[PDB]
Amino acid sequence: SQTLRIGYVSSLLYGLLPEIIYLFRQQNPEIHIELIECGTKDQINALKQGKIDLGFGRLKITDPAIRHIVLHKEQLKLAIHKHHHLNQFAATGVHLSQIIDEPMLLYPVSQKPNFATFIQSLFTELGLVPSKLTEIREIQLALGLVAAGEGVCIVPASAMDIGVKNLLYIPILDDDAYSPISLAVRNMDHSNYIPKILACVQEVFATHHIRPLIE
Amino acid sequence: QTLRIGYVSSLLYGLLPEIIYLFRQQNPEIHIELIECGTKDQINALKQGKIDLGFGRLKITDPAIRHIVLHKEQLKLAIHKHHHLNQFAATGVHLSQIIDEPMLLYPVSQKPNFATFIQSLFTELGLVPSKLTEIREIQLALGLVAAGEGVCIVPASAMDIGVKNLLYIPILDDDAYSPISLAVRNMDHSNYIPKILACVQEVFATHHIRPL
Ligand SMILES: O=C(O)/C=C\C=C/C(=O)O
Ligand SMILES: O=C(O)/C=C\C=C/C(=O)O
Repeated sequence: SQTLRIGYVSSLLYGLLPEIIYLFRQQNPEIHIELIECGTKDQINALKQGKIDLGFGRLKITDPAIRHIVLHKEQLKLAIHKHHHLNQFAATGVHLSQIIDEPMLLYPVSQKPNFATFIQSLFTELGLVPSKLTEIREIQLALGLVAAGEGVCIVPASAMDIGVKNLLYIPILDDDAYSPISLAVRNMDHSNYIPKILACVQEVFATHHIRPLIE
Repeated sequence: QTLRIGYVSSLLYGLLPEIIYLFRQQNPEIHIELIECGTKDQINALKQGKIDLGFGRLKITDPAIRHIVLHKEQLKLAIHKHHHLNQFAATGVHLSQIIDEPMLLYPVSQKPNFATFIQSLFTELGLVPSKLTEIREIQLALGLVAAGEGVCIVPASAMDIGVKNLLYIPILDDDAYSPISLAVRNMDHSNYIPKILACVQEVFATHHIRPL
């Protein structure tokens, strides 16, 4: 009997992660499981300290003690209210240099590096300096607020299915406009539950026909 | 004016944002701040003037606070799509029949909260659940359900929270509803109160009627 403790960023609950856990549970019934919400940075510390054994996240934080496997690179979308003047680019899509002056929401509020600093790093890379930014606690608030008419917000593709009403998700046409889904584990951790969970990720992935091999 | 509004996270998946968006269009001169805040914590925030309106799912009585029930919303049992209760997707189930199901409550917050509300529904019917687990908040509860860790009673609007591979079984008991109430300072007669209720109506009536 092993209690495997898994860290996750919230937006992954709307993708394939729950299936992967479900699959893992059915295949490994003796291994009990706990899920904890925490940012990618906090997972490094959680992992290092042994608070969690696996970390599913959105950022590659390089570190001696941490082995980091990129699972899938997911396109980014700009979330808007359905009446916002960027409607017209629903089909074609937008470059980030076209919305530098738009009131924008970043998320989450957390110890850096965040998904917030990930986006700001994308702006820097693309020579862009956003004039109107606001930080919001977590993703569902951000989207709620976009629906409430408080600006636009860059999110990953799988945020589309979240359930907040009256939104549109404009494609982002930039080359670097992708958010990597990754699994962080302890470099020294040689437990069998690591390759097992990786087997599940691949099994689910293959069923959904998104199957380049990981690693 | 700077109007400050308290809300619970699940409401963001329903009509509330439309209500805010509408109010914001009709009253452009009024600035708005939205703050996450449990229904219990709303009582104290109102008293302090920390917030002006509270949007919650419980009717916590208090001399200082007026509860305006906006909508009584049906509760549903969230289950994994292969869970043995999927037989009852059409017919629905009773709370007396799920007392022994591994159950997830939420959130983890100062009580009374939605967790104590759900617990009181069983207590009210003389039922005592054999396996309960408190979970931080709704998204995780449903994620866990899809992960195969149990069942979770949730309001109807939770159906649209797009956690994959779930079914939402009707709950047949008469008491099995969650009231969505507006909490305000008792004697507060600001004109944003009637205005916000007007916006609630307009959004409600648009959806009670439309779309085709
Ligand atoms: O995906 C989300 O919903 C939130 C945060 C993601 C990464 C981070 O904070 O490092
Ligand atoms: O609605 C939710 O998502 C959670 C809690 C609601 C009310 C409360 O805790 O008082």
